[PDB]
Amino acid sequence: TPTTFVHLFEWNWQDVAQECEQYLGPKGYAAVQVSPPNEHITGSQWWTRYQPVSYELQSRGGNRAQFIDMVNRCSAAGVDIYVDTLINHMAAGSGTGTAGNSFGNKSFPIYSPQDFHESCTINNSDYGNDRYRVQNCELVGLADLDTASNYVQNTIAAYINDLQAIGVKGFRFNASKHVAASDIQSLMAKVNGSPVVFQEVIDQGGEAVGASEYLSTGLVTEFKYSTELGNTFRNGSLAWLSNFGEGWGFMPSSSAVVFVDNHDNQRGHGGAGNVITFEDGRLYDLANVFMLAYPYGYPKVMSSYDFHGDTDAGGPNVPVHNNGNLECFASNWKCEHRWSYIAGGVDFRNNTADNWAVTNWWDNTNNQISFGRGSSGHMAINKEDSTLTATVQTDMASGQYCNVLKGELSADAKSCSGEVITVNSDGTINLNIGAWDAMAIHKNAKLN
Ligand SMILES: C[C@H]1O[C@H](O[C@H]2[C@H](O)[C@@H](O)[C@@H](O[C@H]3[C@H](O)[C@@H](O)[C@H](O)O[C@@H]3CO)O[C@@H]2CO)[C@H](O)[C@@H](O)[C@@H]1N[C@H]1C=C(CO)[C@@H](O)[C@H](O)[C@H]1O
Ligand SMILES: [Ca+2]
Ligand SMILES: [Cl-]
Repeated sequence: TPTTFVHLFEWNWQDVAQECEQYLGPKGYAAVQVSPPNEHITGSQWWTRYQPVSYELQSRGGNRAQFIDMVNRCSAAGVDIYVDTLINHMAAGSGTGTAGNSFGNKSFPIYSPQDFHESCTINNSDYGNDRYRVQNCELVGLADLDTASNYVQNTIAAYINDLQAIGVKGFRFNASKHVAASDIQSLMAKVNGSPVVFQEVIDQGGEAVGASEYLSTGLVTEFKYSTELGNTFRNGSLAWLSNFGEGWGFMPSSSAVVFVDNHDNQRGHGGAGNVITFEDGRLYDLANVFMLAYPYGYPKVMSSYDFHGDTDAGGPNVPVHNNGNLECFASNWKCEHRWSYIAGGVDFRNNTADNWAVTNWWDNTNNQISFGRGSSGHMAINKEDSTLTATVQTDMASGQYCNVLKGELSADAKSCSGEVITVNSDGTINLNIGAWDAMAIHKNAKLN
């Protein structure tokens, strides 16, 4: 069962199409979030994608034909496409777009100055006490669309419906806290069918606008998850995670989209240094293992590029699939979705989807934890400086299983490529996990 999606940040359409066929489909990823495919301002910075000029599908990722090719190929491989949709604003200032269209003074190919709110600036203090300014003023000078206007709603809905017609299955509504939830309710009434929609709402608490206001229009990004997980893995105790989720004050599990990090917070935009990213190596593997094994929310794995400290920089000048070479793991594309522990965690989640409970939780009161998903699977993380050798109880059938974080079961089910884990006749496992390592086993990776 598909349970996890991935964000292939700044990947062009040809690269995404091949990745769906060679990796994502076979490994079981449910979908892919792509960078904004609509016309945007020229420039090499990654953020140019968030300044639209029109809704024509001509962007840094490729042209319309290439985009369509990608949706078809991915769809054939069993992988959905989620489009990052800009519903709050248009580009700032004046210039030219990726399809040749020029714009200026709040005048675009599809919008006139009267289709925007009167200009004003959102100040940092407005988030805590002025809901009106947060939703009607400009975010960093971006022209603010009059989202209450029937013309504007019809225009955005037509783009969304056009994308569904092509075959797109879902949408990420970017900068949603800056649009009144009621404006989104009206917009959705114009959208055909019921696609998967997740709204980017950054709410850490104490804001004039809350994430709970968006629960009725689709899923919502739970940013507290990313910050609390990072804070616990770096400065707290893993034993504290025994009741992670609604117990910590997060939104309902069935409404939340979660992640260890995202494209914004891994570079400072809306997230502090406690956020864990690819730069943290093994800490990142372990954080992902917990997230994928834990039954809270709909997770999305991050897929980045080494930005070399430059937070405005765009991606590598070389494709991922470069003439038979995979430009992964080095100083170009990081390809975290291909990392053994992460891919292994996705497999665990997919195979324990018939039991969403946390059973037999165990911890050493600090950084050693273990828990199961009933008879469907069991896992353990060791973040202490010495070997975890405790005997833990599971609800699994006795036998030998592959630690899917380090390998996989052969086609004939007679061998594993990584270490074997034994479940004794009484259901117990005598653990043997080194410092900063983990293990996960499930009922569909049992040796014959
Ligand atoms: C016009 C504006 O362009 C750039 O701003 C970027 C952000 O740096 C980038 O993070 C991204 O913003 C997203 C944000 O991270 C996310 O939380 C939110 O939900 O969605 C945002 C995208 O919609 O994209 C924007 C837009 O490209 C520059 O970094 C900014 O400096 C720049 N502001 C300029 C321009 C003007 C007016 O001409 C001044 O008012 C402004 O002070 C100046 O700095
Ligand atoms: Ca707005
Ligand atoms: Cl997000």
